[PDB]
Amino acid sequence: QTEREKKKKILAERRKVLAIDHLNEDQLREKAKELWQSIYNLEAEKFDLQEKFKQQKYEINVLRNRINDNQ
Amino acid sequence: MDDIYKAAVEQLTEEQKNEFKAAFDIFVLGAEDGSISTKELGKVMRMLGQNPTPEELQEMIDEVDEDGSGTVDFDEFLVMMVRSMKSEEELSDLFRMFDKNADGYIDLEELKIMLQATGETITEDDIEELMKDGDKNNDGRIDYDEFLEFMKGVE
Amino acid sequence: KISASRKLQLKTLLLQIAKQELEREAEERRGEKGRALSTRAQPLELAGLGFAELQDLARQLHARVDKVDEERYDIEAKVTKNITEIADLTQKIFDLRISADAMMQALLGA
Ligand SMILES: [Ca+2]
Ligand SMILES: [Ca+2]
Ligand SMILES: [Ca+2]
Repeated sequence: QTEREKKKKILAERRKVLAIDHLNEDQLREKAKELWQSIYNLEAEKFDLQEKFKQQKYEINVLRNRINDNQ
Repeated sequence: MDDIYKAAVEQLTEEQKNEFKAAFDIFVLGAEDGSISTKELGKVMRMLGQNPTPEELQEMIDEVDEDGSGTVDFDEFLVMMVRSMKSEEELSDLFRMFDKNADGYIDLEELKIMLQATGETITEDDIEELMKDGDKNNDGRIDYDEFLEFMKGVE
Repeated sequence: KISASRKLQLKTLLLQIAKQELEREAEERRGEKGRALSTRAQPLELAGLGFAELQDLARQLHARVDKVDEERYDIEAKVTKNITEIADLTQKIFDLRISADAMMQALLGA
């Protein structure tokens, strides 16, 4: 590493110690459930965006045909 | 579009073809040849609201005058009466459902799969002419634009 | 060959199964979503984990939220450039292209 990599690696570790390091086993069980539901929500929103991407290419391809066919 | 109207008259119960015949023979009182000129039609137009010019009145006639008389008879009157009584966002999604191979077009056998999954006993002439009416450029397939003009008037 | 009253009979039945295969494709995607989210967002196994592995899992989840969030942003941005060009194509293809009751109640009435 160097220093702007050092700075990135250190500040990201500081992000965990600020939100996790002052918690006990029960206070931090709740933190894990809370952090997991955020993952479930962002993975869902990604899947919804993944399927829209599979569809926009079909719409783009048919628009590619209609321009190809109407000139 | 057009043959959605012609199809609508053939489905008119004789209850409705007695309504229209009764009204049509009211229309053509005073007319000598028993048909609707602009004299006859302008009467019923002032009877409800407006007063068009004797060429706006000859544009409603020539829109359904298929025998070239300048007048409307009863069989043409029925076409006049069904005209007087989905979207591109809906149709685009359903277009994708015909296009199973997802190439952007609806070829013959993709129609037949759809037709043969409809519950009816699909005859060849059914396939033969739904392909004939839908596809207008004759490249053996229904593209997007042709599919829109092919479902125009289908609820 | 066949009556014009038949050709509209068959079209009404095409837009009835193409509307049934349109919403069968829907709940074939909700099942696909739930399945795919049990593989990615595996439910947690929090019973038995001591403080060390509790606080280690909570940290690896803290770093995955930030990773998943931009895995999403990079697909969120692809569909944002696809929207912009869908409007580009959908446009550049456009740049190339009486009353029943009011009349039956006038002459009749009931
Ligand atoms: Ca006539
Ligand atoms: Ca096809
Ligand atoms: Ca075609």
